Parts: sequence; structure tokens; C-alpha cells
Amino acid sequence: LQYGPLAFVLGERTTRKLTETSKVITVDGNICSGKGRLAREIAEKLGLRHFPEAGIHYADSTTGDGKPLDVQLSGNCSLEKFYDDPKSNDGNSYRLQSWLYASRLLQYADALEHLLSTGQGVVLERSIYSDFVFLEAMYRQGFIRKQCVEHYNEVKKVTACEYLPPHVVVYVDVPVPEIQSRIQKKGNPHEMKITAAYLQDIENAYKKTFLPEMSEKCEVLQYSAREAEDAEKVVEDIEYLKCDKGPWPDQDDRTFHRLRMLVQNKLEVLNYTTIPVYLPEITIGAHQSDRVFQKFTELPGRKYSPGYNEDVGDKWIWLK
Amino acid sequence: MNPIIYTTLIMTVMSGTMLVMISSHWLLIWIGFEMNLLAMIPVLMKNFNPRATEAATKYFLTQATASMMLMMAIIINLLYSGQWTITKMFNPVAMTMMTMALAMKLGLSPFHFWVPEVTQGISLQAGLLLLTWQKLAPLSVLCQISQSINPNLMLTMAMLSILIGGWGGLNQTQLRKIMAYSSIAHMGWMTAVLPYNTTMTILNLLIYITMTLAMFMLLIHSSATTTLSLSHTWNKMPVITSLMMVTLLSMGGLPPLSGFMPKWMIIQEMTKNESIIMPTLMAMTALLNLYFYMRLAYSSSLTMFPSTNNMKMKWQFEHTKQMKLLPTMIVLSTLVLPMTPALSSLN
Amino acid sequence: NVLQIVRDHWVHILVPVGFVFGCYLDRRSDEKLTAFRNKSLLFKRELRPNEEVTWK
Amino acid sequence: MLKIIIPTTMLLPMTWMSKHNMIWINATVHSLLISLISLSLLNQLGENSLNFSLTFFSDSLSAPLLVLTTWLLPLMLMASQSHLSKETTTRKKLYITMLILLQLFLIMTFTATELILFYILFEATLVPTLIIITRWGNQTERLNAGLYFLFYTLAGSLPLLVALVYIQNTTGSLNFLIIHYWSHPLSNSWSNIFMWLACIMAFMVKMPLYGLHLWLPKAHVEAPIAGSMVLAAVLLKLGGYGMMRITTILNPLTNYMAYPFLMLSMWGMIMTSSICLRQTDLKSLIAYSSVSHMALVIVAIMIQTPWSFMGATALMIAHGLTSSMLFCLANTNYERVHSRTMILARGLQTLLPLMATWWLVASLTNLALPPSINLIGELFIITASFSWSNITIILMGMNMMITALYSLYMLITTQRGKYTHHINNIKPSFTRENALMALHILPLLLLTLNPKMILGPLY
Amino acid sequence: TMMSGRPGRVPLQFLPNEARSLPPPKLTDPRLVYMGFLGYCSGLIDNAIRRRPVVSAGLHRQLLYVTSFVFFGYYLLKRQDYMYALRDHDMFAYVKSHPEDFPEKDKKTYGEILEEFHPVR
Amino acid sequence: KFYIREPPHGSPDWLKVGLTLGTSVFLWIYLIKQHKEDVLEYKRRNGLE
Amino acid sequence: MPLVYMNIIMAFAIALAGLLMYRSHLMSSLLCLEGMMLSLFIMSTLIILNTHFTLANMMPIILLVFAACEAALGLSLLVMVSNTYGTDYVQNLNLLQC
Ligand SMILES: CCCCCCCCCCCCCCCCCC(=O)OC[C@H](COP(=O)([O-])OCC(O)COP(=O)([O-])OC[C@@H](COC(=O)CCCCCCCCCCCCCCCCC)OC(=O)CCCCCCCCCCCCCCCCC)OC(=O)CCCCCCCCCCCCCCCCC
Ligand SMILES: CCCCCCCCCCCCCCCCC[C@@H](O)O[C@H](CO[C@H](O)CCCCCCCCCCCCCCC)COP(=O)(O)OCC[N+](C)(C)C
Ligand SMILES: CCCCCCCCCCCC(=O)OC[C@H](COP(=O)([O-])O)OC(=O)CCCCCCCCCCC
Ligand SMILES: Nc1ncnc2c1ncn2[C@@H]1O[C@H](COP(=O)(O)OP(=O)(O)O)[C@@H](O)[C@H]1O
Repeated sequence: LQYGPLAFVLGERTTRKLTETSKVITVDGNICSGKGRLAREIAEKLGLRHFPEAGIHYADSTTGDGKPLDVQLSGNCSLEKFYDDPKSNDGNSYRLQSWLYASRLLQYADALEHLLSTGQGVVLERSIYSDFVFLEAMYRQGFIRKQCVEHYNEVKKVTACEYLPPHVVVYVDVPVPEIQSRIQKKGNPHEMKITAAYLQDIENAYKKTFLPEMSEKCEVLQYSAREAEDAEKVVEDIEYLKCDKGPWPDQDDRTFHRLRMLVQNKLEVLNYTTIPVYLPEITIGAHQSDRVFQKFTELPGRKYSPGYNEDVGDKWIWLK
Repeated sequence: MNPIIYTTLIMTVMSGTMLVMISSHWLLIWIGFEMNLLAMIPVLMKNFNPRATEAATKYFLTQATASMMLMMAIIINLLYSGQWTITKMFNPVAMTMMTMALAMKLGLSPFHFWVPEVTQGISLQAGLLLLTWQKLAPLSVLCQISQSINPNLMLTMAMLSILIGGWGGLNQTQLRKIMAYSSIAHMGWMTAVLPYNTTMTILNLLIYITMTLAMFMLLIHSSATTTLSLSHTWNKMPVITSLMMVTLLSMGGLPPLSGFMPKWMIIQEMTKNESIIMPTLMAMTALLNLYFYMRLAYSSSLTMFPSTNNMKMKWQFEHTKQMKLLPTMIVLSTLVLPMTPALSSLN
Repeated sequence: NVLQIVRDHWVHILVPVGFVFGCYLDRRSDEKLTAFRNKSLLFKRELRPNEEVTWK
Repeated sequence: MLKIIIPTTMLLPMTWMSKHNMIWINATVHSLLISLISLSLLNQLGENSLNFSLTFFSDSLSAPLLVLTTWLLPLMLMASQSHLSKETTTRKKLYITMLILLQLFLIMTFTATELILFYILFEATLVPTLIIITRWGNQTERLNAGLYFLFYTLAGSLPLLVALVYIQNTTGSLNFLIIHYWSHPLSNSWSNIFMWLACIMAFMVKMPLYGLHLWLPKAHVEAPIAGSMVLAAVLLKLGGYGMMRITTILNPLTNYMAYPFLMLSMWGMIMTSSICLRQTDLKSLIAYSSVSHMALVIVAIMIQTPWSFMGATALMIAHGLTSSMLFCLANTNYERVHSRTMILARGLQTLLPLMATWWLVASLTNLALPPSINLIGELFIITASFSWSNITIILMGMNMMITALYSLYMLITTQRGKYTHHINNIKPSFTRENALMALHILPLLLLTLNPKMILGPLY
Repeated sequence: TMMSGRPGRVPLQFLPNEARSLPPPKLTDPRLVYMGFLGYCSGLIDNAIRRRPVVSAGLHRQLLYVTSFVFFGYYLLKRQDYMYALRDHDMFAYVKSHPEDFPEKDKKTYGEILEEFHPVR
Repeated sequence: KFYIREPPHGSPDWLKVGLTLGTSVFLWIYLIKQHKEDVLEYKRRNGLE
Repeated sequence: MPLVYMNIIMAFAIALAGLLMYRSHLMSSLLCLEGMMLSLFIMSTLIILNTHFTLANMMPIILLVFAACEAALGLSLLVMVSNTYGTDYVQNLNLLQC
């Protein structure tokens, strides 16, 4: 049966299921770094499940079929548009930032659920606690507004105040000129239009706020490009991190039960991502909301519950 | 809180209420009230926060004062009669003390403030349990001792409850405070009909409990605690908003819905006793309750308020937890008017 | 085909069968009010040799 | 009455199980069939009513109203299918369900044999109407209009419930036959005065009486076309039907308590006609015309003579048909130009000829042009009021003059003159709209041919 | 409490043995049909809330809803009929036992009764 | 196979279906028997048949 | 009725008035709440002893038991309020508004 209070009183215990290697590891870095490769290698060598960066359409990947939905029905934002015209008058920048924050929150909830119900560790290519660096970079470049920043802070507080911090934070530090060189070599025009200050602001936010903040919670590993390219030493350093001053040692079976009940309910996870704060960037009118909702319900496997979609090939509906 | 501890506290609350409803001794009735309060306080304080702590403190203070007054009434009745059996009390002063204590427990005006305060303080499940059970028990005691209730005092408190509930619900925007003021008004109706037909009191209690359960389950389903939070539910699951609109129409007493039956039967019974001004005033005052029900219905169902952008992800995901008996509560709170003559079975 | 047409045009019988059922229920309601049949002072009469009731 | 009630309760599943493109066709066809079936109730007796069972009965007053409701449903369906093309299938089905529920409640209201059941049903008619108004109205004022309508009606009706339960306790039964055969005189006392006030005030608010009418312009102007059609044709006649039914037990107190209501009705009829003379909105003009006609009906009922009841019934039926037709015409012109201002669109006589003919016929029937049943009812009421007193002729003549003035003013402003130069989206009139107008107007002339079918039991 | 405390009333007894002497409700009682209709509506609302096909999904669930509603409605109708019959029985017994309070009255025709006439003009 | 993740109600819960159908059948049989017994007892008590 | 009962009832009335009129401290109101049950205990045992209700002598003990249960509940709420606000003042219990 599904996990619940009856299962808890029956005897399913998170501490019993944990195998001393159930660790949450988040690899962070600036734009166009080797953090993805480092996360892949750490997840492979340590046997942990890898969760790539929570971009747009991650919720599409985790629901229905794996195929991503239309941009109009999932996100209503464009990273390419943000790169081309950051100071748009339609709120694209903050729409994208809020949608990406919600996606990262959902991915963190999924990773925590996997760790608590399986005992296997998770390696995230980015987390909730490192998402604000893009918001700070956007605000300091004038791309978004102070009201947008305040709304993001409110949502971040009321949402992330409920989840446990990562066990390990591995940050890959790369100087801005090397970042721009890698961007130039990659050849994608949209990110080739990225200015130098925007890349500098992300680095300033990472070094001055994120790393000092996460250092108090637990140990933080900082690597350069050359060190990160060799993942054997990274894995060896992770393995010999016996210190743990976070809340994970303090957690008990009841607290883990509450956390699992929270993370397995996705609507309860995303409850405060839609709070009635009518910013022009994110507010959607009644008519557009109704039309888009009608289209989403008109999608193939979305009109009814997952077990009750006839057009996708579900049978025995009359006895289900 | 551990699930075993939570379920044993709930069972202790229900055990206290059952002890009150089955006891024939005033001391055992008082014991049941004390046990109910003692096991109820942690239920209110389950989700720890300053608001929950303050609500629990206020509720405990009010219930402790009411229990002290009730025990004093019991002792005074013992002094003048030497009897412990719960029957028509033998002293008017003891009866007045008992009536005031039970009114304070029920939240009747002018002892009402704690009802909206605690209801706003506590969560939706706690508010549901509070309203339902903590109105169930003292009304049982009042029905037992109805034959000695002072009609003037009881009707004064009932009319005050109706007026105050209507006005408070008219002003409020928070859903829990609206529900609390609706509870105050319905308690006023039930206690008004109490000194004439305890069967009608029980009928109104059953209908009110059904409607309140349906409304609170719908609010839990929508995960909305304010008006604007409820205004986004049409974009995620419009069925819930439509069912809630029908339930709100029922709660206002609009025919041919279930909510009209208690008012109709109470008006008939009170008119049988050559009372016309009181039923007319009680019927006219309910228009305030209907007005703020309709104002809530405009925001949620009959119109379409602006939405946000992450509602798309909310669309993509599905409601996992199920509240069983919610369809039954929705049906029974809207479509049981033709089955009215079952009140004889209730008799 | 017939099966496809009937699957779409089966609702058109609902109102006619409701009318038939309503007429039947009217007959049943009338058959419960035969307390003064052939006993009203204005219309009282002797039965014909080959009829059992004056009206149904 | 089950042979008419059950087919509607079967129309509901038909609407909810029909295909997405056949809902209007199915609903219209079967509504017309139900109307044809309900035409059988016009065969009334000359001595007593048609008592089907212990719950439902039909009378020479109930039959024409039931036939009007059953005939009005398909016209509402046509107008709704006109203005609800872009709605989703579920919302179209919900709208049709609201219309069906309203018709069912109206049928049970007009056929209810007991006062308390009549009260329950005629109060139940509010919920579908309120939902329709506040959900499918176009303007921002639909919410305020719904609030006004609901609270006026309920503030009127709650003392009526108290009075009905008190009458049941005092006399033993609320059955109409019992309260008619066992009626006793109402002595002059404060208690009887307030019972009379409760009943009459509930039905006056439903009429509406002058000074209690604001909800009528608010609701009629801001409701959708189907809501406006049903509000004026049938829902206004609940007050008149109730007053005709309830005044059995209120005598002889009605001879003395009718003065304020008669004065209000007459002077407010004059005032609302004058208001129609200076209205900048077409729907408001039609609503105030409805107010004047129902004030005349109130006068007839209050004076309470056999000649007044017949005129009252005829005027109710004729006003229902005429008001429905006028609202439909105004809605067509609104759909053309998306605005209710009367002087915005002109020259419609030279832009749409046959629609101008429909406008002319509707305006001719609105004023009392003989031998129309409008004129029959108005003339009977005027003669009864003349017998009551000889200055009522002065008031009725002033009202008739202003009625003709504002009717022809509306016709001339909307049709005559030169067309607006910049309005170039007035497409030729649709076959559906022309059929709607024809179905509105032809039964009126047929009832003119056969007038005794709508003159009530007093004939 | 009118009928509470009636002599010989067994506590917590939904239907006493003396209720067996009354005609049981017919299985085709319109009240029972309305109870089944309520059960069907409950099943439809269940499907709608859980986002299943309203008329198709969960036929077994709809059947159980209807059956449970019919069962409880049948027993509720039995109890209601018993209580009303008991009320009428007690009322008739009291009327029999108090002839002084309920005396027969002389019946005079309308030819003998003088009623004032109020003209309508 | 349309869903990336197995739906919670992909396959009918045959135990629940059997329980539901059996409960419905048992309740109907019990109601029929109860009505028959009630009719017989009423006839016996009132001396009809 | 003798004057001893008068004094005991007056004591209960004084304790009840003291509870209903807060000054600053929640602890003082708890003390007033404990006094009411003390007066109730004294009144009940004076009534029972005088009338020789032999089986009723166990009632005051149960009264004391539930009195101190209420006292424990009040102390728990008071320590939570103190941890929240720094003082046991009832002025800080104003987040919720009627
Ligand atoms: C039976 C016909 C109806 C009779 C009504 C009479 C009164 C009893 C009501 C019982 C209702 C039960 C079902 C409730 C849930 C319905 C949910 C729904 O959408 O259903 C759509 C569903 C079909 O669409 P679907 O795609 O499957 O639905 C998927 C989504 O739910 C599609 O939804 P969506 O996600 O697209 O969302 C759109 C929609 C979603 O929301 C809704 O659709 C509303 C759902 C709740 C409605 C209220 C439920 C009942 C509450 C009490 C009603 C009291 C009525 C009396 C008082 C006066 C009026 C209030 O939201 C809106 O439109 C929002 C704007 C409008 C809001 C304001 C109006 C709300 C309703 C107020 C009036 C309530 C009374 C009429 C209710 C009619 C319900 C069909 O329609 C039905 O299931 C209709 C019933 C079909 C019965 C078939 C039976 C077998 C065949 C015929 C046999 C006949 C007898 C034969 C005898 C033997 C002959 C030989
Ligand atoms: C629609 C509103 C909610 C309705 C749901 C109510 C649920 C009630 C819960 C119990 C139902 C089943 C009970 C069957 C077993 C218990 C029977 C017995 O224990 O109780 C009987 C009494 O209980 C009731 O009679 C049975 C339940 C009756 C509920 C009828 C609701 C009628 C509401 C009107 C609308 C119709 C709704 C139709 C669908 C429910 C006899 O006890 P008694 O010692 O002698 O009564 C003491 C009360 N006194 C002191 C005042 C006399
Ligand atoms: C009796 C001996 C036989 C054997 C024992 C049977 C025990 C009880 C049967 C168990 C029912 C069951 O398991 O399935 C319930 C089904 C649907 O299941 P689910 O998927 O919704 O959980 O359907 C339902 O959900 C049932 C709906 C009923 C709701 C309650 C109706 C209340 C009736 C009276 C109301 C006034
Ligand atoms: N919160 C955010 N706000 C704006 N842009 C973001 C956010 N998160 C990620 N992105 C964009 O997504 C892209 C992801 O690239 P990335 O995976 O970091 O490249 P690489 O894999 O080479 O390191 C980046 O260009 C970054 O600008």
C-alpha cells in the first residue's frame, strides 16, 4: 500500500531503511561549467541516482508521458527570449525565474522522496538553496524588479523552510574569462549574448552568500576546473567526510515520517508556489487562464486521472 | 506528533463526549467535559506555531472557566436538593449558572469571541473537529436539561448569537472566521428552538454538522484558507468550486436545498407555541449569513478571478490523498429536503 | 452503420418513455382515489350488466 | 401532471448525454413536444378545477401559465444557442440544465395544490435564475443585480413563510380547496392586518409593486437574453398567481388594506410610463414597461372583482408574450452592435426590413391595439376600475397615452431616421431570429382569435 | 422531549418488537427510489471529484452506493412509519381517555348558522 | 504504455472489486429476505394470511 | 443556610471575579483558577459531610484530581507562551483577532 500513518504504525522506518550512504549531494557552479560532468561521475562512482539540472519541462518529464509539453502549457517562458531581450515588458525574466524555482523545488521533493523510500543517495545538478543567485544577478542587472525579488523571497521562505539541506555541497569555481571562453567555444548565440556583468553577479552571489550560508549547515567542497576534471579525488574526498553537523543526525522517525508524507504529495509541495500576489509578470487573466486550461485538458492523457484515459489505451474503466 | 498519540488523543476526546452523553451522574458528566478538554488541547496545538499556541491557550481558558461555573452549578443544585442525577435542576440559581456555563462552552453570544479567534488560530482539520464535536456535547447536556431552561435567557442568548454571527461573518474575509461566525449563527438557531423541541434541535444539529463537514472537507481539498486562495481553485479543479457553491447556497437556507429544512421546521415549531416575532426576526436575520455566503460564492465559482503561472504545474499534478465520505456529505447537505418526515425517526 | 447511429440517437427515446411513464403514474394515482366512485349524489347510478366500475 | 413533469426530468439526462453538436437540436425538439403535450390542459371545466391527485391540480388560471412556460422554453433555447456559441460543451449543458430546472420548478409551482409546497417551489425558482444571471451575464453589474433580486424577493417571502405556517397551525390545513371551502371572514385587528401585510407584501415584491421594483431594472437589464425572457414572461406572473390564490382568506380586510397598494400601483404606473419616455437604454425601457403593466395587474387584483380577474389573467399572458418578443428584438440589435444604447443604432428600418416589421408588430401589441389580448385585458381592468371609482378612468387614460407615446418613440428611434454612418457590421437578419420572432407573435394573434382560453376561471 | 420517556421504551433500540405489527414499506416505495437516486448522485459526485468518467467509471462503486443508500433508507422508513403510527395511537388513546376535554359538539347547518355578508364594491 | 510512471490505478484492484460486488449482492439478498419476513410477520400478527 | 456556606460561596465568587479580570500575568490567572476549585472542594465536602452522604466522600478526591490536571494543562500552555514571547503576559496573545 501507499505510505501513510498505517504503514508507520506497521513498522516502516526511514532510519531502518537508511544505509549510512543515503546522502544528498548538490553540485553547483557558474554558467557553462563542468558541474554536470562532475555530478554524473560522482553519481556513477558512489552509486547514487543522478538528477540533472531542473530546467523547464522537468514537470513534463515527471508526469504523464516523458515527452515535454508545449511551452504555452508548461512554463510560458523562454530562456532564449530572456537571453535575447532580458528587459522585456512582458515579465518573461521573472516568469522564467519563478517557474525554474518551482521546478527545482519539485525536483528536490522528488529526490528526497526517492532517498527516503529507497535509501539511495541523490546527486542534484542544482538545488533550491543555490537558485537565488540567478535572481540576484537578474535584479542587479535591472532585468527584474524589487517587487519580483520580494515575491521570490516570500515563496522561497514559505516553501524551502520545510525541507532538509543537502549533505554535501560541491562548488566548482571557474573565473569569468574562462566562462566566456567556454561560452564562445560552445557556439550557442543566445548564451553568446550573455554580458560579462551578469556572469560576474552569479559568481559574486555564489561566493559571498551561498557558500557562507551552506558552510554553517554542513561542509562545503570548493574545486577549480582542473580539480573537478579529476573526479576520483572528488569521490575520495566525499567518502572521507565523516563530519555531519546538519539536522540529519538530529532527525528522528517521526520527523522523517512527516517529511516523507510532505514530499510524496506534490500538490502539498507546490502549495505556496501559487499565492495571490498579483505581480504583472506572473498574473494571468481569467480568459487566458480558461483557454490554456481548456487546451491542457484537451491534451491526450490529461482529461481524467492517469488510470482513466481511454484515448491513451486504458481498459477496465467500468471496473476500476 | 506520533500517529498513535494523535489517534489516542482523538479517541480520548470521543470517549469524553460519549461519557457525557451516556452518564446519568453530574460528576461523571463533568469528568467527561474535563477529559474532552484535556485531550482536545494538544489536537489544537498539533501544528506548532504562535497562532496555534495562542488559540489553544484561549480555548483552554474559556473551557476551564465554563467547567468551573458548571461544577459550581452542580454543587449548588446538590445543596438545595441532595441529588446527583441529571434531571430538571431544583434551583433557579444553579440552573442559571449551568445555562451560562454551557452557553460559554458552545460559544453562544455574548461568549462568542473565542470561537472565531480559535478557529482562525487552528488548522482546517482542527477547526472541523472543534466545531462538530464541541458543539455536539454541550447541546446534548442542554437537551437533557431543557425542561428547566429559562426561556427568556435562552432566547436572548440565541438571538444575540444569530445577530453577532451574521455581522461578524459579514465583515470577515478569512474562510475559517467565516465558518466560525456561521457556526455561531447556527448555534443561535438551535438553542432558540431548544426550549420547545429538542427533536428539532437535534435535526438542526445533524444538518449543520453535515454541511460543516462538507464545507471543511472542500476547503481541505482546495488547500485554501483565505478568499483569494479560494479564488484560484476554479483554474485547477472547477468541480470543487461548483460543489462548494451549491453547498454555500444550501447553508444560506435557500430552497429546495437541505439547509431550508432546519429553518422551516424550527419556524413551524416556534409558531406552534404562539411565538411570531422571534421566528420572523430569526428568519430575517439569516439574510446576512446568506449575503456573505453569496459573496464567497461570487469569488470562487460564479466568476473567474485571475490566476498565476505555476498553476500549470499544479494542473500537471494530481490530488493524491482522498477524504472518504465527502460525496456523501455533499449529497446529504443539498438533496435531503424531500426526506424531511424522517425527523419522526429522529424523535 | 446502425450501431453507430443508435449510439448517437438513443437519447431521443428518453422524453417519450418519460411521457409514457408519467401517463402510467397518473393512472396509478387515479386508481388510489376511487373512494367515492359511483357514490356521489349527482352521478350515482346502477351498473350496466357487463361493467364492473363506472370509471378507471 | 406527471405526464408533463416526468418528460422534463428526462430532458435533463437527454441534455447531459447528447452529443456536443446536437444538444440544442434535441432540447428544442423535445421542448416543443412537451409544449404540445401540455396544450391538453386547456380543456378546463365550467364548475371546478382539474384535481389530478392529492399533490397537483390544474385550473383555468394555471393552464395558460403552464402552456406559456412550456412554449417559452424553446425560444429561450434558440436565443441561448445564438449567444453561447463559444462556450464549452459542459457549460452549454449546464446552461440548458438551468433552463430545464427553472421550467420544472415553474410547472410544479403553477400546479401545486398546497400553499406551503407552492411557497417552496416559487422560492426554488430563485436559484437557477440567480445562477444564470450572475454567471452568464455580460456586464459587471450582474453581481449587484443578482444580489438586489435575491434579497428583495427573500425579504418579501420570509414573512410569507411565517404567515403560512401560522395559518396551518390555526386552521389545520394549507390545501387550497380546504382553505377555499372552509374560508372564514378576517376580523379587523392588528394581527389580521399584519398577516394580510405579510402575504400581500411577499407577492407585491414578486410582482413588483411600485417602490419595490428596483431589482427588476437591475436584473432584467443585466441578465442574459434567456434570463430576461423568463424573468418577464413567467417569473413576474408568480406574484399575480399567488395574489389570486391567497386573497381567498383575506376578505373582508382586503376592502380596507388595498388603498395604499392601489394608490402606489396607479401613480407608479404613471411614473414608470413617464420614465419609459426618457430612457437612454432599451432594456431599461422594456423593464419599466413591464413594471407599468404589472402595476395595472396589481390594481385589478386589489379591486378584486370577477371582471378584474379575467382582465388580469389576459393582461398577464399578453404581457408575457410581448415582453419576451421585445427582449428578443433588443437582444438581436445588441448582438449586432454590442451596445444597449437606444440611439447608437438607427435606420434599422432601411437596414433590416423584416426585422422592422417585427418591431412594428411588437410595438403595436405593446400598446393596447384592439382586438389584441393586451387590449382585452387592459380594457377589462379599466372597466372594473371604472366601476370601482370614476377617476381611475383619468389615471388609466393618462397611462394609455404615455404607453402609446413611449412605444412609438422606441419604434421611431430604433427603426426610423437615417442609419449610423460608421456602423457597418449589421449583417442580414438570420433565419433563426426571424423564426423566433414569428413564434413569439403568431400565438398572440391566435389567442386574439380565441380569447376565452386566457380569461381565467371567472369566465 | 415529547415521545422520549414513553413507558416501556427500550433504550438504544432502533426498532422495537411492536413495530413488527405494522405494514412494511414496499420495495418500490417512492421514498426508497429517492434514496437510491441519492446514492446514484453520491456515486456520480465521487467519480467527478476523483476525476474519473462520471457515468462510466466505477460501476461496482455506484452499485454499492445505491445498495447502501437503499438499505439504510428502508430501515429509516420503517422507523419513521413506526414513530408516526405510535404518535397517532397515543393521540387516539388520549382522546378516548379524556372525553371531558374532547366533547362532541352539536352540528348546525348553514341554514341555521348566521354569517355576516361583506359586499365587494 | 503511455505513462512514464506506472499509474496507481493502472490495473483493477480485483480484491476491492470482489469485495464491493459481494457486499452489494449480500445487501440486496438480505434486504429481500428482510422484506419477505416483515410482510409475513405483519400478516401473522394482523391475522390476514 | 448557615453563614459558612455564605462565606464559601463568596470565596468562589471572588475567585471567579479574579479570573475574569486579568492584570498582566497568565500565572496569576492560573492561581485564581486554582482557587475556584479549592472553594468548590470545600463547599462540596462541607455539604457532603453535613448530610452524611457516605458514598459521596470520593467525589472531592476526583475533583482535586481533575483540578490539578487542569493546572498541569495551564502550566504547559504557560511555558509554551513564555518560550514564544519571553514573558507570560496576556497582552502578547493578540495575534488572533475577533
Ligand atoms: C442527470 C442530469 C442532471 C440532473 C440534475 C438534477 C439535480 C441532481 C444533481 C446530481 C449531479 C450528479 C453529478 C455531479 C457531478 C457532475 C460533474 C460533471 O461535470 O459532470 C459532467 C458529466 C459529463 O461530462 P464529463 O466530461 O464526463 O465530466 C468531466 C468533468 O467533470 C467536466 O467538468 P470540467 O472539468 O470541464 O469543469 C466544468 C464544470 C465542472 O463543474 C460541473 O460540471 C458542476 C458539477 C457539480 C454540479 C452540482 C452537483 C449536484 C449538487 C446539488 C444539485 C441540486 C439541484 C437542485 C437545486 C437547484 C439548482 C442548484 O465547471 C463549470 O462549468 C463551472 C462554471 C459553472 C458553475 C456554476 C454552476 C454549478 C452547478 C449549479 C447547479 C447544480 C444543479 C444541476 C447539476 C447538474 C450536474 C450534471 O455529466 C454527467 O455526468 C451528467 C449526469 C449524467 C447521468 C446519466 C445517467 C444515465 C443515462 C440516463 C438515464 C436516465 C434515466 C433512465 C430511466 C429508464 C429509462 C428507460
Ligand atoms: C441528513 C443529515 C445526516 C443524517 C445522518 C444521521 C446519522 C445518524 C447516526 C446513526 C445512524 C444509524 C443508527 C442505527 C443504530 C443506532 C440506533 C439507536 O442506537 O439509536 C436510536 C435513535 O437514533 C436515531 O433514531 C437513528 C438515526 C436517525 C437519523 C435520521 C436523520 C433524519 C434527518 C432528516 C432528513 C432525512 C435524511 C435521510 C438520509 C439520512 C434509538 O436510540 P434512543 O435511545 O431511543 O434515542 C435517544 C435520543 N433521545 C434521548 C433524544 C431520545
Ligand atoms: C457485509 C458482509 C460482506 C463482506 C464484508 C464487506 C465489508 C464492506 C465492503 C467493503 C467495500 C469496499 O471495499 O469497496 C468500497 C467501494 C469502492 O472502493 P474504493 O476504491 O473507493 O475504496 O465502494 C464504496 O466506496 C462504498 C461506498 C459507500 C459509502 C457509504 C454509504 C453510506 C450509506 C448510508 C448513508 C446514509
Ligand atoms: N534560475 C535560473 N534563471 C535563469 N537562467 C537559468 C536558471 N537556471 C539555469 N539557467 C540557465 O540554464 C542554462 C543551463 O546551462 P548549464 O547546464 O549551466 O551549462 P553547462 O552544463 O555547460 O554548465 C544556463 O545558460 C543558465 O543561464
